[PDB]
Amino acid sequence: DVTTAHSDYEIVLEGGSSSWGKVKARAKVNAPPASPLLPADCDVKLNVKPLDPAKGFVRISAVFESIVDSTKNKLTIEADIANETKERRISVGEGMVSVGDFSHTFSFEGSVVNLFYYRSDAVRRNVPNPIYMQGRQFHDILMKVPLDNNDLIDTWEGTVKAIGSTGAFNDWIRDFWFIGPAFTALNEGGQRISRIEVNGLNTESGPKGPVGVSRWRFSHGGSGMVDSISRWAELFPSDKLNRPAQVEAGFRSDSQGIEVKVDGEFPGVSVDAGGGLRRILNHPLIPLVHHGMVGKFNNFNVDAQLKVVLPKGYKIRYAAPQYRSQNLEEYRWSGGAYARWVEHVCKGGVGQFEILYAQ
Amino acid sequence: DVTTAHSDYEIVLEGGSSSWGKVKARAKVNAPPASPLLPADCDVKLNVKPLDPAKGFVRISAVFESIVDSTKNKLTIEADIANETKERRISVGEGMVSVGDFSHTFSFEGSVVNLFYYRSDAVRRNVPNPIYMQGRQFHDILMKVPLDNNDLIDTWEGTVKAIGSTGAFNDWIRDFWFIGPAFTALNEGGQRISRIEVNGLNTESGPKGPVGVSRWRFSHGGSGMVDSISRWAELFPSDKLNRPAQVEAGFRSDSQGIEVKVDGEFPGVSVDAGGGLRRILNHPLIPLVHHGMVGKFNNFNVDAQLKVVLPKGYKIRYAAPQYRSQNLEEYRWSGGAYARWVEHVCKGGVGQFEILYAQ
Amino acid sequence: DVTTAHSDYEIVLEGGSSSWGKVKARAKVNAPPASPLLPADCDVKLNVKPLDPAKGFVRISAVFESIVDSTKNKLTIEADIANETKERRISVGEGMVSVGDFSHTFSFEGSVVNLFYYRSDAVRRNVPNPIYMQGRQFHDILMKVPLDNNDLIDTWEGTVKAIGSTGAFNDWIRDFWFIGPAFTALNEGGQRISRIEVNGLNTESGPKGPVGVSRWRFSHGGSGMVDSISRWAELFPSDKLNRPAQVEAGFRSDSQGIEVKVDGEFPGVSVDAGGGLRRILNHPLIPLVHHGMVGKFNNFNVDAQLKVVLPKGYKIRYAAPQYRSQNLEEYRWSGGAYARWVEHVCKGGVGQFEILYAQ
Ligand code: BCL
Ligand code: BCL
Ligand code: BCL
Ligand code: BCL
Ligand code: BCL
Ligand code: BCL
Ligand SMILES: [Mg+2]
Repeated sequence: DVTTAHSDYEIVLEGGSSSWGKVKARAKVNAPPASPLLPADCDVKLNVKPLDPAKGFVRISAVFESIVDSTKNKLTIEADIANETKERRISVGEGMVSVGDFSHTFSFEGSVVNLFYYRSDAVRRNVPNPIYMQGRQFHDILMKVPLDNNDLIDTWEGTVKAIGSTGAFNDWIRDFWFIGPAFTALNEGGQRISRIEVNGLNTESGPKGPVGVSRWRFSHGGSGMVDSISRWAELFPSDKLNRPAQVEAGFRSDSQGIEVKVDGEFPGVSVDAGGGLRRILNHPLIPLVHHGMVGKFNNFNVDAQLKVVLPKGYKIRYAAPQYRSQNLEEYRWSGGAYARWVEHVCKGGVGQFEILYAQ
Repeated sequence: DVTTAHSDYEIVLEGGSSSWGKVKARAKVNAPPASPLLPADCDVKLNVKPLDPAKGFVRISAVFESIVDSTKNKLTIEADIANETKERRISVGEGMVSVGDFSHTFSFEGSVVNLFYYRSDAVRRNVPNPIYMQGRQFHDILMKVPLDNNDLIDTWEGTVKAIGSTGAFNDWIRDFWFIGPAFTALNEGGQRISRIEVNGLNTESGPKGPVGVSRWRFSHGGSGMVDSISRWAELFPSDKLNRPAQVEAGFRSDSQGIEVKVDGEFPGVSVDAGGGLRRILNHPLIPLVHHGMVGKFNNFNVDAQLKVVLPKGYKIRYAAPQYRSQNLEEYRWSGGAYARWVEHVCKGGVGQFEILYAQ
Repeated sequence: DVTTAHSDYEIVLEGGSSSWGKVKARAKVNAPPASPLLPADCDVKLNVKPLDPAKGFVRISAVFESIVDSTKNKLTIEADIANETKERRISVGEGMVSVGDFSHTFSFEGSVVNLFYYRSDAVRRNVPNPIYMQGRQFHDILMKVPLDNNDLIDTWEGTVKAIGSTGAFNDWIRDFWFIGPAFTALNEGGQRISRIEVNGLNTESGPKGPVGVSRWRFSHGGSGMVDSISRWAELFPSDKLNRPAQVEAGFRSDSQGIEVKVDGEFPGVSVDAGGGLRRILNHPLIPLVHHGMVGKFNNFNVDAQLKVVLPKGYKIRYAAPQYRSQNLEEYRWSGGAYARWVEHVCKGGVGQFEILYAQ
């Protein structure tokens, strides 16, 4: 037996200053996942449609479905979201969660204010492609859940009794919130979750059955690698959504290994690089930092290939690890310095791999 | 030179709902330990006897002996311990420490209260084999040490003067307490040690010589992987100790490598799995998480084998990584997906490897 | 393609209880750095001269020059520094920073008080070569920067407005201060940076242009591996600087790999070991702990050799990983247990490799 990682990644780019792209991925490794419960199979579906361009609103949906050991899980969430200002963004929404025989629903309203610690022009003009951006991000959340199970009233009253009876509740809550190795992953990425504030508890804010209502804030700090904070605008290109976008991702896994597929189509794949050039967006760092926590437990060979198809007439002007071949606007990366880049990022490395291209 | 890990693990299971088992292990790797002082040789002996079944009391002993670089160390501790309630457990005890020419003794009384943050029945019934359990655990400690060296009065007065003269003492103490990489290992496992409280300092609580007396509390939180908090009941099967149990473990190590042997016999090895099945208990996560911090520094081949001997007539119904062979109730795991599991766990992975069996 | 690490390290030792030595290193690996911006090329120059032996003063200089992606960076700092007491040390100094079209200058005065949490004699006498030393270190800093750009007045007023307007400023500042993975590296090494105090803000403390003036303190704790705290005296051998010392180090790097050279000459290389023996100083732990965070992302072979040249007549009495050869006072380590030690330390291991020698 030998442990090999087989992957194929594909990127097909829309033309113009359309930043749109199709992304496809297939991956196979015969190594165990680091889930203490297995088998672990999961499918995710994300869609997003322009709702009101002019007020900036987008309607986004997410369906998470999985089976763990044997337990069937489901979570959906659909929400309306828009930029109010450069740092203030707002949301109203709804969803449901389910695990085996249990389900509940929920609705919410939420604001999020993203603040960079500094905004120097001596930085702006001297660093062409900046990466690290330190900042802190402020969530303000109104959420409601119908209390229609009796598990829900039990957890409600357990919590209501926990608050007010403890006082280190907005501190210790993080122990519960960031379950398992999620806790550890906070510091791995230079991420800090502040203590919460509870600004109220209401019963019953909804005429149907009893409804449990939470008014709470938290804050999260990042030292620079946290894409949520560092890449606040970019990660939400409402402005480029001229039509509905979508991604389907899935994995199957067990003691024998991991299989994953990805298919999607969405803006943000390429960005203006300055100077008539464009690039594939900078690799977000959290995916690589957090997968790093699992990627080092078995030695593997890399059988990996990337294909990039540029729009018609476009040429690559520069590529970090260089490509192996080209055939009109199709470029392919395989072995050599690219296989070493793939080994590197799978294990936690964030070494830059850059592709700039122009007509 | 090539770096190989040679190991053999053996598990012989007592019948019935006896959860008792014999555990044996031998391990060899020709890679250096990550101790900044070497050679590093250590032997540990643990025993435990039923003292008063009816009041739940157990008498447990531990002897740690080591030699580091050249320094001879010894620590023993024997204590009486029992479950008072489901979360409150109590202890009274004594021991000694020694390093070269230095020794001191000590006696103690201690309570520990283990609290889960939540207890939902929607979880209980829908997840057959749950792993992550978030909680917090409260130590309340009366300890006494005879001040019979003058190193002991020096450390006493140094400490007495440190307290009261500092005020961030119950915070900074963690810097001293979790020496070296032990500090780091706290966050690795989703573990938090809260600040201490000091509830008094007494002289001299003992008629013989002067006696230094500390009344202090601390708290520790875990996000789910902390077996101490997550597996509170299980890790202390007083109820299954119908006779004295024991474990002898040892390692020899240096710049040339690591050798380890383990022999023991104790309850808790198998558990009822529900449905007439039993399993080997879930792998505790802290051993794997903390050994992970050292297991990634040299590449190695795996020459590893597990033998499980079931009681007479019992069959394995399921095994994660499957076994290679069987001969009556002896099952053996070697190479393939098992060697990959062993590589994985030695390096920090916690991928589930499950064995369920029944008559 | 195969990934190999090629290195050569050389140590030439001055005789007597001169602790002086020449250190040379060359390293090559064809693996990518974990910098999200590449190419990344950097040169560093450190010098140090006795200024006033009798008052213990040393004059030290540092020049950091780099190019990242395409951005040209420079930082120099020269300072006068001396031991006042065993734990209090003082500094006065100056420098400049520059990035592209931007530069500023600065002058400073600073004290640093290094405190060990404990000083037991039962430790001192029983552990011949102690490593872990827990402690905390207190910086007290007066710094001034001419406000001669308008980027500098902009950052000044932005900061002045940030202080006083926020209140969790001396907490959140760490998010900004420890940019990127630097934050994470704090906990990796058992290192804690406390909140700051701001003891004043002054304008304009300098007759020329406007001058921004900061009076601030911070504290840092280490659990034992932090060489700054654990090896406070040793890391600053002012007493052994009978002449000017120096080190030139440099690396070139990109998607293709990493190249590094080092040349220097300075005291502190060997230490009295007790018993007529001397050793190469204990490996500092932070270099190895922090490089560990990058060293595990690509598999590699080791083609490494260490040469040690002892002074004339000196013999090695003991070496951890043993040497392969000797020719008069030249000793060479290659392959076997040494290549495994090199793999180990490059990946984060701190396993002791010891060399003791005497006449
Ligand atoms: C995830 C890392 C950050 C974070 C990320 C930020 C960011 C960034 C945003 C929010 C915003 C939201 N966050 Mg938040 N926030 C986090 C912590 C949480 C927690 C929690 C209990 O821990 C809560 C309650 C909230 C909830 C809030 C809401 C008030 C708000 C809208 C959520 C939503 O519409 O769902 C989203 C629906 C999903 C479940 C999809 C999630 C999948 C994401 C993570 C992956 C994106 C896929 C991308 C790579 C592919 C795009 C293609 C698709 C076709 C679109 N956040 C952590 C600390 N938060 C949004 C906002 O500003 O609204 C005001 C927003 O832009
Ligand atoms: C280790 C991880 C947790 C923790 C684990 C918990 C748990 C769980 C328990 C205690 C309990 C105790 N803890 Mg505690 N507690 C920790 C921190 C410490 C520290 C410290 C200075 O940091 C202190 C003072 C205390 C001390 C206290 C005592 C008041 C009490 C009884 C100790 C004892 O009898 O020794 C024990 C004797 C030894 C030295 C043996 C230790 C070896 C252990 C760790 C390995 C078990 C071996 C097992 C795999 C094999 C079993 C076979 C044998 C034949 C039995 N804990 C950390 C944070 N603590 C017990 C209690 O509740 O009493 C009231 C208890 O069940
Ligand atoms: C680096 C890890 C520690 C730390 C290390 C300690 C130690 C130890 C010392 C100081 C001291 C100083 N620290 Mg400090 N301190 C740190 C955080 C910082 C920060 C910050 C903004 O984070 C600040 C403002 C300060 C600044 C201060 C100054 C007040 C003071 C003198 C600095 C100096 O002359 O530069 C130094 C010039 C350079 C830029 C060179 C730096 C390169 C170093 C790190 C490598 C040494 C090379 C060695 C291996 C080779 C020697 C050969 C040469 C020929 C000499 N420290 C962190 C937490 N600090 C000194 C003091 O006590 O003065 C009162 C001192 O001895
Ligand atoms: C509340 C969640 C936020 C969200 C938070 C984030 C965060 C965080 C990130 C992005 C990132 C991206 N987002 Mg966004 N962003 C939002 C939704 C917007 C909308 C929109 C108009 O609604 C669009 C089109 C996009 C699209 C963009 C892309 C520019 C970028 C993905 C680059 C890529 O090649 O992915 C490649 C596609 C894949 C390889 C993965 C596809 C797999 C699917 C399943 C994603 C699942 C994520 C998984 C880890 C689950 C986390 C969910 C939680 C558990 C709930 N975002 C919503 C509002 N987005 C990433 C980025 O690079 O930004 C700089 C990034 O880190
Ligand atoms: C105060 C310490 C606690 C203790 C705390 C813990 C903790 C924590 C754990 C256990 C675990 C176990 N404990 Mg207990 N538990 C206590 C004592 C009880 C008693 C008893 C009746 O006295 C018994 C019989 C057991 C036995 C049980 C087993 C169910 C389980 C081991 C499974 C195994 O296959 O190990 C296999 C045997 C080995 C592979 C190792 C044998 C090696 C010896 C030397 C153990 C040394 C540990 C080492 C890391 C040193 C730490 C000591 C500190 C530095 C002081 N415990 C005492 C009261 N126990 C583990 C578990 O899986 O629980 C879910 C676990 O994490
Ligand atoms: C303010 C900074 C401090 C400094 C802080 C430290 C720290 C911290 C350490 C040392 C270490 C050393 N210091 Mg000192 N020390 C100071 C300056 C003194 C002076 C002096 C008389 O001025 C001298 C001669 C020395 C020399 C000594 C040596 C005993 C020892 C290096 C052993 C070695 O073989 O290196 C081998 C040489 C190399 C392999 C590396 C040479 C490369 C150059 C470029 C160093 C760059 C470091 C790099 C990581 C950049 C960090 C700088 C910041 C970003 C600003 N120090 C100043 C006052 N020094 C190390 C040690 O082992 O101590 C126990 C150590 O960890
Ligand atoms: Mg880590």
